[PDB]
Order: sequence, then structure tokens, then C-alpha cells
Amino acid sequence: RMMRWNQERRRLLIEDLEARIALMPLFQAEKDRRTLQILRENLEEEAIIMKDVPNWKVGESVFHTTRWVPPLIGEMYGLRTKEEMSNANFGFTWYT
Amino acid sequence: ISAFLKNAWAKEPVLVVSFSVWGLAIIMPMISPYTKYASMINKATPYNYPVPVRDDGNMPDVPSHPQDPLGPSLDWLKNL
Amino acid sequence: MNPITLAIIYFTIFLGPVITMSSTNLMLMWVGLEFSLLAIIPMLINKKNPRSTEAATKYFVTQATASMIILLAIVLNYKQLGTWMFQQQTNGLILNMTLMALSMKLGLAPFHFWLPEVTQGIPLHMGLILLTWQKIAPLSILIQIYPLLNSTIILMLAITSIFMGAWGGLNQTQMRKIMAYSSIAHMGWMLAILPYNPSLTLLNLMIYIILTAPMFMALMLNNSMTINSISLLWNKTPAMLTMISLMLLSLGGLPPLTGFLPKWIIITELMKNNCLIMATLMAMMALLNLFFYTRLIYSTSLTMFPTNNNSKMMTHQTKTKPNLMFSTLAIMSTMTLPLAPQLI
Amino acid sequence: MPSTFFNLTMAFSLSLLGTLMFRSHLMSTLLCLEGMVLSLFIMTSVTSLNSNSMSSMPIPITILVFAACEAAVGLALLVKVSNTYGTDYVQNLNLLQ
Amino acid sequence: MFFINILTLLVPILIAMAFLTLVERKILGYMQLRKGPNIVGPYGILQPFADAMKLFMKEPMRPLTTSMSLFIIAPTLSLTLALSLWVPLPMPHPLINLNLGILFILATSSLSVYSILWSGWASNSKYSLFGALRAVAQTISYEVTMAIILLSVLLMNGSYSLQTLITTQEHMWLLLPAWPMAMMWFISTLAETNRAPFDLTEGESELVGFNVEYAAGPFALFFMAEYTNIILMNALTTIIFLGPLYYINLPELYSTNFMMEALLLSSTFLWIRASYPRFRYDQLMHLLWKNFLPLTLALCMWHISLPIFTAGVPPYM
Amino acid sequence: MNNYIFVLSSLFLVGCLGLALKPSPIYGGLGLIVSGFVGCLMVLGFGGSFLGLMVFLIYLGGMLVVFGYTTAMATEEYPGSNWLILGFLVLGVIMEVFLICVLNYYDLGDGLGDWLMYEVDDVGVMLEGGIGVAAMYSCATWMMVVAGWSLFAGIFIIIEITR
Amino acid sequence: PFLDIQKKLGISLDRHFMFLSAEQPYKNAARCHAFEKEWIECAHGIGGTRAKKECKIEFDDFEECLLRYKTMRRMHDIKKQREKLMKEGKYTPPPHHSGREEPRP
Amino acid sequence: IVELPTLEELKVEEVKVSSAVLKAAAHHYGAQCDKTNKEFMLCRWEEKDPRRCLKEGKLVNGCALNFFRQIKSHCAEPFTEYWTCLDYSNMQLFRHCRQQQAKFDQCVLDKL
Amino acid sequence: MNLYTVIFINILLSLTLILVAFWLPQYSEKANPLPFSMKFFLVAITFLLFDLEIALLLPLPWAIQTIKTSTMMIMAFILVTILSLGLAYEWTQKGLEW
Amino acid sequence: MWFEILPGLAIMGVCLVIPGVSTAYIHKFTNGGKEKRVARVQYQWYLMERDRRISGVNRYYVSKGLE
Ligand SMILES: CCCCCCCCCCCCCCCCCC(=O)OC[C@H](COP(=O)(O)OCCN)OC(=O)CCCCCCCCCCCCCCCCC
Repeated sequence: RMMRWNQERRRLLIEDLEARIALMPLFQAEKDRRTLQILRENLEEEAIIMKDVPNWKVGESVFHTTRWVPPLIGEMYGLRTKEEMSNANFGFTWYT
Repeated sequence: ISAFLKNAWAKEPVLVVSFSVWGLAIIMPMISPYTKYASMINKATPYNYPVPVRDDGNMPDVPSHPQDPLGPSLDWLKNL
Repeated sequence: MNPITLAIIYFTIFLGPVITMSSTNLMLMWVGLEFSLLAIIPMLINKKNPRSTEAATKYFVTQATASMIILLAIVLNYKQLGTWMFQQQTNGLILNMTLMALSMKLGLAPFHFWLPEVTQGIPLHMGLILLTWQKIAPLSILIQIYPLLNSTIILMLAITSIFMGAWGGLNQTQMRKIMAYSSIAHMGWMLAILPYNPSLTLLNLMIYIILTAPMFMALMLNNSMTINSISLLWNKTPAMLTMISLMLLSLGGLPPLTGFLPKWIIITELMKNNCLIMATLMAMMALLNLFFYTRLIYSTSLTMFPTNNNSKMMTHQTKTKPNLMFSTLAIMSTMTLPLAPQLI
Repeated sequence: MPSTFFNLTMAFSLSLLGTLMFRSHLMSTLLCLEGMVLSLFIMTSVTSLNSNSMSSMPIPITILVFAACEAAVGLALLVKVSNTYGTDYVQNLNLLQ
Repeated sequence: MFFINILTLLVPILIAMAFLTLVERKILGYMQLRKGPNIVGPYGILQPFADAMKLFMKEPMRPLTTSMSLFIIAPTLSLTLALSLWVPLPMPHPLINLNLGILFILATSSLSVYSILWSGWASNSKYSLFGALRAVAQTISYEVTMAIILLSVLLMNGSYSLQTLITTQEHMWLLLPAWPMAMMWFISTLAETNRAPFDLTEGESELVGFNVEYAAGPFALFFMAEYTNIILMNALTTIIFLGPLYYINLPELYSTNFMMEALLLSSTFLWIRASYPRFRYDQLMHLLWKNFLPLTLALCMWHISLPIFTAGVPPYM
Repeated sequence: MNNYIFVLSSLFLVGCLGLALKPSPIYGGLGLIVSGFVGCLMVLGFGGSFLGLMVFLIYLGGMLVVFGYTTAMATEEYPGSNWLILGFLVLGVIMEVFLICVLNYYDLGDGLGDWLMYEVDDVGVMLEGGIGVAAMYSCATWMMVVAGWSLFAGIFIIIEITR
Repeated sequence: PFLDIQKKLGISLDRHFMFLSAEQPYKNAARCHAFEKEWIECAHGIGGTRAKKECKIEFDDFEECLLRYKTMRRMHDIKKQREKLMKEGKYTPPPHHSGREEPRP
Repeated sequence: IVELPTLEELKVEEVKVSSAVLKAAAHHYGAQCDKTNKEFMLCRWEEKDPRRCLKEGKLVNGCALNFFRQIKSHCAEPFTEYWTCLDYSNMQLFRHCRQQQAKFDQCVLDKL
Repeated sequence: MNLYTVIFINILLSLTLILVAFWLPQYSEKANPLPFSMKFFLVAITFLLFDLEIALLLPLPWAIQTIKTSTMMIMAFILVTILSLGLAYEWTQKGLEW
Repeated sequence: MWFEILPGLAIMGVCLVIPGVSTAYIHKFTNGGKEKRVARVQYQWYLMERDRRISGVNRYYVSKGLE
């Protein structure tokens, strides 16, 4: 009865994981355009304001590749509310 | 030898079991009809996303759609 | 020792250096070093005499802290380069740590205090292993990383060792410690050429092994830990007096014997690289090493020390023979010089 | 992390200064020695964790497994010493002079 | 209302423990043909308040202890952990959800050993030091048999989450797959409380153990923490081996049936105290090192195969 | 807070400074058991539930406990008042503050910002330590074998030393 | 290494996991998997002495994918600037700081 | 300046429905709206940059809302009873809402 | 957090109960109240060399779900066995014996 | 007789179900009438957070599809 049952928990997981397969496109699309909306919106707050003294170039990627550096948690929410930094940096460890 | 096991089963009736199940578990996998599936039921789980390959027309098997008759169809895991 | 234990230990003392040499993932090189530390300690206390426990407890603490420092270098590298292994980019301090640490396990220079003392409290046999099959491991790690280590430090540890080894040896009369001191010295030459031509380190080691292994099996044939003890060699076993004479002068650099080649080519390589400052001072005090070697020569061969009456009793009884290795390693060592070109 | 990684490193150096400056009891040393292994274990685990380098997590533990036995050997030497002298003071370990 | 949860999580276990002091005196009594407390309350329901409100008023004599720092940190460590191993307990709804839950329960359980070590060492006495060294030997030796039983079993529910054990048991109790584990678990939960046929420490006839020099409060806490994890290590058996009903609706039934089986396993320990002469310190070990540990290691090897050959590898999550 | 780790890091140094002043053999064991608790916490901070708990399970109660154990058996002769040490320790408590202070004014800095959990998949599973430690059985099965021999020949090394 | 009993025997017990770009479990690429590749397919066939000068672009980048310090200096500087201006009110917490601004999926 | 698309550009009608309903209508969202979602991935894994496939992203955010829009007209009430029980759980298991599943599947086997 | 709150509350309760214990009460020689257990030390490092054993056996829960299941099985069995043979040697050595 | 040990258990029999029923209703009342969702793996959190973003600041609140 532990043979025949744990097999089923597997088949329920496949049912439960393939659901997750169908929704990677929607989430990865939202996640791309969201984080790609944070740092134009943070590029602004850095450029629109906060930067009128000399020798500063807004959006000075520090790498040379020009490939897409997946933004770091810090750069993504850091200059934003103290709450956001934790909710991104300690939201899961703190539970559920 | 066979009657030495008889006192070792009367007195010391523990190590017998511990060297009778230590081993039993080494032979059950090598001789079972269903041991093949453990590396397969554990191979089917799509934990990460299956990246689709670009079409060239040179790939007949690759099932074009999730519901095509083609591809890894597990009517096995069902009623395994 | 339950022969099973003997096997497990000996296997570890032998798997220890071999894992170090074979692996490239430094981590696996560290555990190779760690095993060697664990395997050697049981053998060191085999007599379990009060001197022995002291020996092992020192050897272990010296070995353990160095092992921890080597691990720290690997841990630091992991954060300066994701790799688990030293690379061109490695921070200089990261490598220097590895030099100091590894120079402690090998016991070179200002960390040369543990070796003479552990060589004094362990048996002649385990003395050999502690001196020669435990130097292979750390040296491997250094030889692998030679392109990256500092020429300055190595040289300082090299020169220091040569001096400490020589000076220490002059005063010592206990043989085990005379050898411990020699090993410090030879170990010094070896680490001098590492930055320039590692391949010569591997010659200055083998020759040291082919010289020291016969020398110790000689000391134990009569199990003499005293020069006075080796001096009565003429009565206990007269034949080994001839080769003991040449091997010890070979250990020092005198020209006809095999021992000159390691010093000669190391000097040739250092002059090729322009260290004619360093090489000169090393060769000069290297000459101090021969003085204490010849002082022993005097006592054991060139002059016959007086013996006790009971020595006649030990002559009567058949002397258990010296293994064949003695011969094959005495000759290949005392006289191969005519074949130097192919050795290098 | 860069900030913290410093604290752990100095912890290892403070533990380094400890094991290289004995005082009476040896068990103190061995204990200190262990303080390093903890600092190394913590640092290895920390960087592996923020490099998302899961292929390397095996190491943080291999470090502990080898370090534990290493310490086992160390303590057996210690017990051997306070069986031959019964006071475990680094002070009496000087016969080899 | 998270604080409402702790207040309704620690009050209803310090108020339960208290009436285990009572129930450990009556059930033992009627087996001894002797009524327990009947007088201070209706049927002894009001006796623990007396010696609660009494022990705390007796002089906490720091008897020339080597170090108070320990004398007063050991007893607090205990009740601190014991009342913490309840935080991740897998009720139909656990106070806190902790993947690695079962490890948490294992780890915290271990720290307890210190209380024995520290208390014994601080209070300068032969008995104290003697008992401690001997006692922890037992405790530690039994961790190695608990862990494996703990590990082995895991392969079956397939995760370290207490909260999944309930699902794994959605249709059966794990007592039937693993009664060998559950036997040795029972002794590893009955002898890791320094309790029962196994009370070597606090050997009373032979040793007067560590808590000997403790009195009044410092004692009460040590005690309170032996009866607040006399209910844990039975509460786990009512989770890991005896699986009560769990329905998305009616989420109490589980707690109710959790009750019915935890009291038996908490009332099953009480038959033991009143039934078995104590094991001698040598025998206890030989029970674990030369009998249980072998069977435990082999059966662990058996359980790693069972999934593979039965293809029953449990679902992560 | 954001200085969730720093503070802890600072506590880890304090515990190491305590072990470094070499306090009485068992009073300092506590010290280790303290910083081991502290190091257990930091790793948890970064998401290493397994790796973290592991330390709290093995070094904390396994190694350390056995350590003091032996202290009691020997080298707990409990013959400088640790209080003197605590006095010095207090000095270091703030002396380290001095070391940090210079770099404090120099200033990363201002506590701890996003200098933890650099990159984490905002979607996805199987991302969790213990999946990496379980590479001992797939793709890193040599670390597992050599650890075995350590412990295995450890038995034989210990008994031989003991005997 | 010193004695390559591994290449000879063909076994790979110690090489499969030496760099961050090695096979990570469940194909979970680590941070920088992009760079280290670019910095070791570059230095392949070119020895170190010449993996240290011309293949310096890829290490200078990989030294900042992982240390990620030049970033700090940028961000830390930015931080200070905000502080000074803000103190004189020259700069105001952005709408982002004010929250809202339509936090979206 | 590193290219960072204009916020205006990023604007797209969005799904804005809680995870529970997505988990209910997911297996049908894999059947339908697949050609429009896999091509996003096929750009996403080939072209490793979220600043280039935003094209197909707006398509994914489009076909999905299409999927539901039909379900909202067609067979909405039995869909509401389905996820309304499924979201009651703590991990949203199909294992419980198994009767609500066929009642929604037969309603959607016939229609659409 | 919650876990912090709880564990911290659990401490405060412990401390209070000893606070009240040493204060509620508010001389006489009332206060007035060894060889090595080599066996014990052995038992102790036997436990160290075994606790680390568990630490290398805890991955099983997450390795059972590895593709190379056949490999895991093999790797595990050896560990459990080599450790049993160690215990067994101890048995013969009589180290286990008290 | 033995009738009397029951008064005692009765309290340890409610003192032990007060916790299991309590924790399992202070969850269904501090999570909007629905079990407290369990975030065991990154993907569960994301979904949970996403929900908060979709409606109110509370995960618990849910958008039926009219949103
Ligand atoms: C490049 C030249 C280097 C130098 C070469 C010349 C020196 C050789 C080394 C000599 C070193 C030892 C000097 C002192 C020896 C003392 C020997 C002695 O005391 O006699 C006893 C000894 C053993 O006795 P046993 O053979 O058992 O029987 C007699 C028992 N009373 O009796 C014996 O040992 C007998 C055997 C002695 C060894 C014979 C060696 C003969 C000389 C070798 C010369 C080689 C020249 C090579 C030239 C190369 C040119 C390119």
C-alpha cells in the first residue's frame, strides 16, 4: 500500500509540475518587463534627478560585454523603500 | 555450518537479522522487475522548463505540439 | 598492530601523498595532506614511550595548523576566482600563505623547529617515512604552483634553511637529529630552484631520498642513534664502514660522488637566472654541512673508537642482514655521477 | 558579504593568533584549532551560497568530516599525554629538547 | 494574532505538563494499589499548583557551585529548547512551517545534552560530575540511533518536512511499514529523556544524578523540561508512525485523534516506570551499540532500496 | 534588519576572540558553542537551510560536546581568573570596533545593504542547498569516497593511538 | 598535475567541478556562468603567461561579475550624493520611495 | 546609457488574476496558447536578453487573456466553483478539488 | 521572524521562571555539597566518527530523486557498510564493550 | 477506583487540543478564510507575492477573473 500510493504521489507531482511548465512563459514575460521597468524607472530617478554634478554618465554599465547582466537584487530594489530590500532579501527565509 | 545458525538464531537473534537485511536490500534491487523505473519516474519530473528547439524541418520525431502523438509519452507511469 | 590496522594505516600514509599528487582540485590536494597527517600519528607512537607522545603531539599541532592555513588559502581563492585552484590572477598574499603553510609541513627555515624534535623521538624506521615520503606530498603541491609563487620568499626560506640546517647540525651528536637537520638543509636547496626550474627540485629530492634511505637503514642495521654508537660500526659490521663513508660525503657536496650533481645543476640554473648572490652564499655554508658529515666520518671510519667487551658477543651471533635495497641505493647514490647528463 | 567575509577572516586570524600563542592546557589549543575550522566552514559555505555554486557544497562538508577526525586524532594524543603526565600542560612536553 | 498563537501554545503545554506530574503519580499509584492525590483538589487536579507554588519558594541555594553562570544557564537552556521543539511540530497546522523540520527537532534535541554537562560540571560534586559524564554518554549514544530511525523513515515520506508526514499517512499509518523502526524509536525516545526502565542518570538508588544539587526553581525548570518533551517524543510518534486523520475540512479531527494517541504514548511511558527494573549503565549501551545500532543501520540500507525497487521514491514536496 | 549579517559577524569575532584568549577549557567551549550558534544563523540567512542546520547538528553538539566531554575527563583540572580574561575580552569587544572604525570612516559600509543573496531565481524550484551537498552521489562521488576513508581509517587510527 | 594518473586512466574524478561554469546540479547555472566561460575558452591553447595580458578583458569583467565591487563604488557614491542633496532637500525621495507608482505584476 | 526600454513600451494589458485560477486553467493553457508562448521561450533561451523578446512577451500576455476571456463567457460559473475550493488549500492541490475538475472539464469538453 | 519571536519568548519565559525562583525566596553550611573514563572518551569519538556519518547520510532524502538512482544506491550502501565494518572492528576490539 | 485518574487527563486532553485547533484557526482567520499558503520552494513564493501585487497588499485576497 506504500508501493501503490507513493507511485501516485509521483503522478500527481507530474500533474502539478507540468502546470508550472505551462506558466513559465507568462511569468518570465512579466518578470522580464517588470525588472526591465524597475531600472529604467530607477535609471530615471538616478538620471531624472540626483545627478547634476560633474563626471557622471547615467547608465554606466561597469562590465564591457554589453550582454544582458541579469540585474542584481541590490540594484533592482535597493535605492527603493527599506521594506523592498528586505522583502526581496529576506522574504522567503522569513516564512510564508 | 547450518546448525551453527540455529544457536545464533536462538541466542544473538539480532545480528542475524542485521546481516540478513543488510544484504536482502542489495539483491532486491538487482532482481526486481520494477527497479528500472526508479531512474525513469525520477527522470520524467520537469522541475525546470523544457527549452524548445528551433524548427528546421529536419526533425520528424520532435513533437510539434504538446498533444501530438509524438514525443515522450508516459502511458507507463500511469498504472506503473 | 593487528595486521589489518597496519594495512589501513599504511594504505592511508600511502594514499595520502598519492591523492595529493594526482588531483588538481586543490581541495582534493588538501585532504591528501590531511590523510597523511592522520596516518603518520599512529605509527609515530608505536613504542608509546614518554618521548613519543611528545613527538606526536608536536608533529600533530604543527601539521594541523599548517593544514588549516592551506585550506584558508583554498577558501580565499574560491572567492577571488570561482575556481578551486590557484591561477595567474591569484592575489599574491593568497600564494604566500600557501608557501608558509607548506613550508611548515615540510619544515623549512624559520619553521624548522618541529622536525628535529619529532625526528628525535620516533624510531629510525618511522623516521625515514617522516622525512622522505611525507615531503613528496607538500612538494608536489608547490611544484604544481611554481609558476605563481614568489621568488623572494622562497629564496629567503631556502637560504635560512641551509643555514639553520647547517648550524644546527654542527652541534648535534644524536644521529636522528643530525639527519633531521640535514633534511632541513637539502629541503632548502630544493625550494630554492622551484621558482626557476621545478624539474631540478625533483632531482634534488630523489637524490636526497636515494641518499637518506640507505643512510638510515645503515643507522638502524646497528640501531645506533649516537655517533659513539655508529663509531663501533667497525666491530659490529665492518663492510658498511666503506659505503657509510661515501654516502655521508655524498650527502654533502663533494665532487666525484653523485651528491655534487644536485648542488651543481641548482647552482648552474640559479647563475643562468642570475642569482649569483644567493647561489654563492648557499654553496658556501653548504660546505659547513660537510664539516659535521666528516666529523662523523672521523668517528665511524677514519679513526677506530674503543668498543665494549660485549661487542665480541654480538659479533659471534649471525648479523641479520641489511635488505638488498641498501646496496642498490647505496651504489646508485654514491656513484652515478658519470651518468649525470641523462639524470637531469 | 564583502564586509562580513572580513569578520570571518579576522576570526580565523584571531583563532590563528590563539593556536600560535599557547598557554598552559593543550585542550585549549585543540579547541582553538577547531575555531578555525568553523570559520573556514562558515566562509566556504557563505561564498558557495552567494555564488549559487551548488556543485561545490560538497566541500563545505568534506572540510568538516576531515576536520572532525583530525580533531579525534588530536584528542587521543591529548588523552595519551594526561595519562603519561596527568596534567595536560604544554609545559611538560620538553623531553625532546 | 501571531502572539495569540504563542500564548495559546505555551500555556496549553505548561498547564498540561503540570497535570502529567499528577498523572504520573496516580496511574503509578493504582498499579501500586494506592490512590494518588485526592485531597488538595477534587481528584488531585490542584496538586501541581501547590508544589509549583512551593518549589519556587524554597531557597534556590547556590551551593558553592563552581559557576553560577552555568548553574543558572543550564536549567534555562533546557526549558528553552524543550518548549521550542514544539514550534515546528506538525499539527494539521504547525505554529511555524519549517522545511528541515525534522532536522530542527533533531538538532535542538541534541543541544539538550549540554544541560547535563553544564549542570553537572558547575555544581562541584562527585555525584554530579559522575552522573553527567555517564548520562550524556547515554544521550549521545542514543542520538545516533534516533537519527538513523529518523533518516531511514524519511526516505519514505521523502522530505524533512514534518507537515508532509501527515500526507504520507493520508491513507495508512507508517507503524505497519516500520514497526522495527518504531520499536527502537520508542526506546530512543524513552531513553533519551533519561526516563524509564532507563533512568541511569538521576540513578536514585545508586546515585542520589546531576540534578542532585538543584532545588526549588532551578530544579523545577529541569523537571518542567523533562515532562514537556515526554509529550514531544510521543507527539512525534503520533505524527511519524501513528498518522491521524487529516481532512482539508474538519481540521480538528487530526488534533483530536492526535490527542487520543499522544496520551496513550504518554500513558504508555507510565506503565514502564512502574514495570521495569532499571537497566545498568553498561547494558544500556550494549543495547544501543551492539543490538539496536546494527539493526538500525541495516534497516536504513533496506529503506533506501525499497523506494528504488518498488519504484516508490517519494515525491519531493 | 539589513545589518542582519554584520551584527552576527561581529558576534562570531567576539566568540573567536574568547577562544583566542584561551579561557578555561570548558568555559570557552561554551564560547565555541556560541559562535557555532552564530555561524549556524548566518548561513541560514543566505538560504542554506541544510548546510546551516548541519553545522548546528554536527559541529555544535557532536564535535564540540564531545570536546568538553573530554575536558571533563581530563584537561578540566580547572586549577588567571577568566574574569581577567573577560576584562580583556571586553577590551577587544571595543578594540575590534577600533579596527572596524578606521575602515568605518573610510568606507561598502553603512551597515549591510544588498551584500547578501546577490542572485536568486524569482521563480523556480530545486534551488536549495542540500541539492548540492547531494552531489556526493551524482557527479561528485569522489569527495564521498575519500570522506569515507577518513572516518573509516579514523576508527583504526584512534584505537591504535588509544592502545 | 604532478602525476596525471587521471588523464591517463581517462577517469575524471576531480576535474568535473573546478570552476563555477561546471555542470551545476539540475542545470542551475551559477552567477557569472557567462563570463568564466568567456574567460576560459579564451585561455585555451594560450598558456598562462599569455592568458594574463591579452585575456585581461575577460578577467577584469569576471573579476567584477563575482566581486561586483566597481558596482558598489558606483552605488555607494550614488548613495552619498542622494544623502547630501536630500539633507538640503535638493533631492526628494522618488515616487518609487513614496511607494505606489503602480506596483505591477 | 545601457538600452532600457521605455516604460511606455513595456505597457501591456495584463492577466491580473491570482495564482489559484492560473493553476486551475493551466493544463488548458498549455494546450491552447502554446505556439504563442513557446516562441517567447525559443527567443528567451536563444537570445539571452529580456530587452529583445519583449515582442513575443506582449503576445504571451495576450493569448493568455484570450484563453480566459473565452472561459469568462463560456463556462465561467463552474470555473469559479473550481478554483474557489482549490485556493482553500495551503499548496493548491488538484488532489482535493477533483470533482470540481471534471465538472469544469465536461463543461469545456462540450463547449470550446 | 516569527521563529525569532517564538524562540525569544521561549527564552524570556525560562529566564523569568528562574528570576522568580531566585527572588521569591527573597550560612548554616547549607551550600557545602576524578579518574579518566577512557571508555567514555572512546565512546565519545565513536559518536563523533558516527555523527559525521549521519551528516553524510542526510543527503539521501534528496538523492533518491537523482536520475542516476542506481548510483546513489551503490554509493550509500558502501558508506553504511564500511561504517558497520568499523563498528564491527570495534566490537572485536571490544571497544564497544563497557 | 481508577475512575479518578480521568479528571487529570481530561485537562491534559484539552490542554493538548487547544494548540492544534488554535494554530489551525488563527491561520484561517489571519489569512482571509483560507489556509496559510505554504512557500516551501521559490516558485510558491513568487506566486504568492504575485498575488499580493495583483490585489490589496494581502496575498489572501483573490481576484476571481472579473479583475
Ligand atoms: C673518484 C675517487 C673517489 C675515492 C676513491 C678511493 C676511496 C674509496 C672510498 C674509501 C672510503 C673508506 C676509507 C676507510 C675504509 C676503511 C676500511 C677498513 O677499515 O677495513 C675493513 C673493511 C671491511 O672489511 P671486510 O671487507 O669485511 O674484511 C676485512 C675485515 N677486517 O675493508 C673494506 O672495506 C674493503 C673494501 C673497501 C672498498 C674498496 C674501494 C677501493 C678503492 C676504490 C677506488 C675507486 C677509484 C675510482 C677512480 C675513478 C676515476 C674516474
